[PDB]
Amino acid sequence: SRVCQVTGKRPVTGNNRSHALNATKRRFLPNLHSHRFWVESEKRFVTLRVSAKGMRVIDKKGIDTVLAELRARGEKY
Amino acid sequence: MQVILLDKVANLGSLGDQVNVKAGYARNFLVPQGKAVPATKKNIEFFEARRAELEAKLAEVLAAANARAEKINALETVTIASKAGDEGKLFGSIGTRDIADAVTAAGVEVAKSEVRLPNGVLRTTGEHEVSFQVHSEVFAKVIVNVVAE
RNA sequence: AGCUUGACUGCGAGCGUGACGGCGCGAGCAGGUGCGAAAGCAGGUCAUAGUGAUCCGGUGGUUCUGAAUGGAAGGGCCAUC
RNA sequence: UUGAGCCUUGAUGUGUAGGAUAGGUGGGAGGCUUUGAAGUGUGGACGCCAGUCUGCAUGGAGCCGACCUUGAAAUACCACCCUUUAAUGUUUGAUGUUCUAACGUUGACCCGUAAUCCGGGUUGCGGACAGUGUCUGGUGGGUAGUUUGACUGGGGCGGUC
RNA sequence: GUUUAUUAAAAACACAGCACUGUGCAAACACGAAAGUGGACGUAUACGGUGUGACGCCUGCCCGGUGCCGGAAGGUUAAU
RNA sequence: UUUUGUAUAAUGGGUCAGCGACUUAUAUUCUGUAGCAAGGUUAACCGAAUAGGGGAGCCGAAGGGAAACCGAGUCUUAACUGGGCGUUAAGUUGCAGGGUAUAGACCCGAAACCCGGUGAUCUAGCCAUGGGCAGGUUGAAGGUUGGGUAACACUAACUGGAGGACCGAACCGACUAAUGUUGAAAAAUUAGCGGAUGACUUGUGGCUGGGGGUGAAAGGCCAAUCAAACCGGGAGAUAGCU
RNA sequence: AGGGUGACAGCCCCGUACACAAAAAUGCACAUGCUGUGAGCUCGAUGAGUAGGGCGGGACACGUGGUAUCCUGUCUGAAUA
RNA sequence: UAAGGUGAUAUGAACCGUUAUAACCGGCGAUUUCCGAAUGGGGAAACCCAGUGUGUUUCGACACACUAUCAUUAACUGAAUCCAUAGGUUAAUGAGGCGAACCGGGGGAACUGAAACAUCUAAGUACCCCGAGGAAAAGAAAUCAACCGAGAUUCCCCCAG
Ligand SMILES: [Mg+2]
Ligand SMILES: [Mg+2]
Ligand SMILES: [Mg+2]
Ligand SMILES: [Mg+2]
Ligand SMILES: [Mg+2]
Ligand SMILES: [Mg+2]
Ligand SMILES: [Mg+2]
Ligand SMILES: [Mg+2]
Ligand SMILES: [Mg+2]
Ligand SMILES: [Mg+2]
Ligand SMILES: [Mg+2]
Ligand SMILES: [Mg+2]
Ligand SMILES: [Mg+2]
Ligand SMILES: [Mg+2]
Ligand SMILES: [Mg+2]
Ligand SMILES: [Mg+2]
Ligand SMILES: [Mg+2]
Ligand SMILES: [Mg+2]
Ligand SMILES: [Mg+2]
Ligand SMILES: [Mg+2]
Ligand SMILES: [Mg+2]
Ligand SMILES: [Mg+2]
Ligand SMILES: [Mg+2]
Ligand SMILES: [Mg+2]
Ligand SMILES: [Mg+2]
Ligand SMILES: [Mg+2]
Ligand SMILES: [Mg+2]
Ligand SMILES: [Mg+2]
Ligand SMILES: [Mg+2]
Ligand SMILES: [Mg+2]
Ligand SMILES: [Mg+2]
Ligand SMILES: [Mg+2]
Ligand SMILES: [Mg+2]
Ligand SMILES: [Mg+2]
Ligand SMILES: [Mg+2]
Ligand SMILES: [Mg+2]
Ligand SMILES: [Mg+2]
Ligand SMILES: [Mg+2]
Ligand SMILES: [Mg+2]
Ligand SMILES: [Mg+2]
Repeated sequence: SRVCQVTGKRPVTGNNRSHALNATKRRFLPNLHSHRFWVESEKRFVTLRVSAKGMRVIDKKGIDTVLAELRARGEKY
Repeated sequence: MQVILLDKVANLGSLGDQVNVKAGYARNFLVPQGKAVPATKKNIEFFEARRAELEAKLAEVLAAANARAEKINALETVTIASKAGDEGKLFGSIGTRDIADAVTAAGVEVAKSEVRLPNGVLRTTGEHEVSFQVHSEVFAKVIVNVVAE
C-alpha cells in the first residue's frame, strides 16, 4: 500500500474547503517513489518504497542504519 | 548536502576537502561509487584528526629529514677504497651504492636511492661534488675523495 | 437686502403615537454663539414623503479594559463610514 | 553562449610659455636590452587624418635626468588608480547542446522455474524528460447538495410589496 | 428484424449504406483510488464516439450568437 | 368529528370483550404547604448508613456604571435647575402542583435521505457447452451441350441448389374480438393472427449488483407495483398536516 | 426468611438462626526452594530530519479570528544548561 | 451420600440394590464418530479421492499414525554469478477460529435542527474495519500558577450554562 518503509507515512484524510467553506472529504497521499539504494555492506541494491522525506532520513542516518530499523521492526527488504 | 570528498573529483575539490553538493549527485553517484561521504561531525572530526595527525607526520618527517641534512653537511668529506688506474682513471667506478655505503657506515644512514649524481659515476681520482635528496625538497652536499688503492 | 453659522454641545418638566423595536412635539436649565437700540428670535427649511434594524468590519478620539508584570494586540465607550 | 557583481592585468589626457596631445600624487640617479632597442618595409585597431597603441620581418650598439621652460617630470623605471575599454578568473540565474547514474521500458535474453505473474541479473532503447506527491490558476450537469417568495374573488399571466 | 413481460407493435428502436470526428498502439475509449483488464492476441481497408438511415435524383446561402479547432504579440492573471 | 353552519346525500365506527394516547429525567419560575429566617441549604464523599459528619459551593441581605470605580447611592454631563436605574417589599431549602427548557416529550401515520448486507432460480445482455425447425414452393451464382460471333458478347435446353426467400405444423411470438374480471388464471381461454434456416429458437452452467447492472432505447428489465430493487440498521427521521 | 402438605402451620415435611465438613482439583494470600532477572555505589551520558518555519488540512469549548497550544500530508530546518 | 434405583413424554418389560462397586452428588481421569478454523488434496458442510510409514497365525485392501498455510529459529541444501544472496527440503516452537458488554485505534454518514438553505447542526453519533485486557486507555511535567505557591494519571462534586 501507499506506505513509506522508512517513516510509516501513509495516506491521511481531511477536507477540501471551498471559498464558501464547504467541506468534502479528501486524502493527502505521501510522496512515494520506489528507489534503488546501493548498500555497500551487502554488495547489492535494495529497492525501498520511500517518501521523499524518507529519502532525507536515509541521507542523514545512512542506509545501513535505516535497514537495521527495518529488521528490528521485522520488516523485510 | 555537505559531503567530504574521498578521491579527487572534478570541479569540487581534492581528497579531504569539504563541499556542498546537490543531494541527487551525492546519493546516486558520488557515494555509491565510493567518491565521497556525508559530512557527519564524527566524520569531519575523523578527518580533522586525520589532517592534524598527517600534519604531525609531515612536520616530524621534516624534523627527521632536516636532521639528516644537517648531518650530510656535517661529514663534508669522505674517502672510498678506489682502485685507480694509471694517469688517474679509475679501473672501475664509484656508484651510489659506493657513496651511500661509505656514509651509512661513516655516520649518516643514507640509502642509495637518496644519492644524486649528475653525468658521472666518478671514473677519476680527485675530489667530487655530490648532492642528495633526503626529503622531497630538502637537499644537501657532501664532497667525495677518491684514494687510489 | 445687510450682518451672519442656532443646520450649536450637554440636557429636559410634560405630552402625542405605537404590540414592540421605535417615531414625534416640547417650554425650561447649563455652556458657548449669531442677529437686533431693545423687547426678543434662532437646537435648520410653512408642516406632513425623501428611508434600512441587527451582525460583521473600517476610520478618528478616549480619566475604561489589558490573561505572570510593564507595554502591545484585541475589546469597551464617544463620533462617523 | 549570455545578462547582472569580481579580480589580475593591459587601453587613455589637444590651460599657453615648449625638445610637445604636460595624467594627478610618491620612491626617484639609473632603467631598458641579447629570455635581443634605436631606425626604416608593411599588417591591424582607435581617432580630434596631429598622432596614438600594436603583430611580423628587417636592423644591430641606442631610446636616456636636475640638463631651461612648467602651479605639478621625464616615454629610464616603480606602486594603489580615475576619464573609459577589452579580456582571461567567480555567484546566481537565462538559454541551449550533450552525458549517465536517479527514473521509465507493455524490446531481446539468463536464473529462481516443466511459469505469457513476480523478483533478481544481463543487454538494447529512452532519460533528468515522462510520471507521481503537495500546493496553485482554468475547465468541469460527469456527479452531488439545494434554492427558485408572498398577495391574488382558484392558480397562473399581468399588477403589487 | 426490435420494443413498453401485465391497456401502446407503431410512423417508434435497429438495419445495410453515408458523413463528421477522435485514435500511431503502453491507441483513443471504457471498468478500476491501484494492480489488472476489455478495446485486441486487433494496428488507420483498424478501433471508438456522434449524427443520417436501402436505392434514385440530389443536398443551396449564413461563422453575427453558442459550441469546437488554431494563434502568438499585447493587456489582465495563481501558488511562489 | 370538522365547521360560519351538518338529520345531513360530509368524516369515522358491522357488534362485543380485552388493549390503546399529556409520561419520565434534569434544569427553571410561579402557586399551595412545611421548616428555619438576615440568613437558608448543603453536593460529591465519609458513615456509626434514611442518623451523624462534610458548608466545597449555591441563592439572599446592594446598587449604579460598558468599565476603572464609586457605593445608599450611582451614572449621565464641564455641571445639572435636573434626568435614568437603585435605596424604603425576606429570604432560602424541601414536598405537592401550574408553565417553560432539553430530551421521541400526548399517541398513531408519510412520500423519502444515509449506512451495511442479500439477490441475475423471474427477466436484460454476454460467455462456454448441448438440442430443435413435419410437409410443400421458388429456383440466384456456377457448370455442361447446342446455336451464335473473326473472337468475345449474346442465346436455348439441361445441370446446379443461393436467400435475414415464399406457403405451412412443431417451436418462438402476441395484431383483432368475444368471454372472464369476488376469474379455471394476480394477465388467461376460445376463434382468428405474425415469424418459422435465422439479427432464429431452446436446455444446463457461468458472468455483470443498486446512482449500480443490463437495455435493436419502452425509463424497459434486474424474483407477481423499479424515475433508483430487496433486507437489516441510523429509526420513535421529520410531519407548522389529518 | 420462605416454601410444601386435602382451607390460612413457629412446633407435620423441606428449611431458616447457629454450629460444622473435603480424598481430589482450583483461586488468592504470607513463607520458602528453583532457572532467569539484576541491587547500592562512584565518575559519566541526557533522545535531530527533531524543535522552529512556509503551504494545505485536522484537533483544542475556540468556525482564522488580533489566535497562543497540539497533530502533520507537502517543502524546509535550529540551539546544546 | 444412600434404602431405594435403570433422565422426560411414559407406561410396561427385563433387571440392579438395602451397611456398602444399586442409584444419586462433587473432584480427577478414560472414551469422545463425522462436519465445522478444519489443517493431506478436493468439495454443492456432515461427502469424494490420496501420498509416506506401520500391521497382517490371511501379510490383498481394508485399519492405525503422520502429511495445510504463515511466522520466528536451526540443520541440511542451493541459482542467474566467482564468493555471496535468492531459492529449496526437513525439524522445533508459536499463530489461525469462536464469543456478550465495556476498551484503544483506522475510516465515517444522512435524515434532522437552523421554522427554506449552503457556513453551522445532527456527530466523531449510526455503521464498517483492526487489536487488546480483566479491565482498557492515560501517567510521574519542556504541567499549572502568578512573584504566594502547587506537584503524574484516572474518576466524582463544584466553578457554570
Ligand atoms: Mg448686540
Ligand atoms: Mg484596527
Ligand atoms: Mg501573556
Ligand atoms: Mg500583562
Ligand atoms: Mg513534470
Ligand atoms: Mg486546489
Ligand atoms: Mg461549471
Ligand atoms: Mg442537479
Ligand atoms: Mg438536507
Ligand atoms: Mg400563492
Ligand atoms: Mg403491454
Ligand atoms: Mg398490444
Ligand atoms: Mg432518424
Ligand atoms: Mg446544408
Ligand atoms: Mg483556443
Ligand atoms: Mg364548508
Ligand atoms: Mg338541524
Ligand atoms: Mg353520514
Ligand atoms: Mg364507514
Ligand atoms: Mg371496547
Ligand atoms: Mg424570590
Ligand atoms: Mg423466411
Ligand atoms: Mg390463440
Ligand atoms: Mg410461414
Ligand atoms: Mg441461465
Ligand atoms: Mg437520529
Ligand atoms: Mg414516525
Ligand atoms: Mg378448599
Ligand atoms: Mg531531554
Ligand atoms: Mg512544540
Ligand atoms: Mg477585528
Ligand atoms: Mg481434510
Ligand atoms: Mg484431486
Ligand atoms: Mg480444505
Ligand atoms: Mg555460485
Ligand atoms: Mg484470535
Ligand atoms: Mg431545516
Ligand atoms: Mg482475551
Ligand atoms: Mg495499561
Ligand atoms: Mg519558587
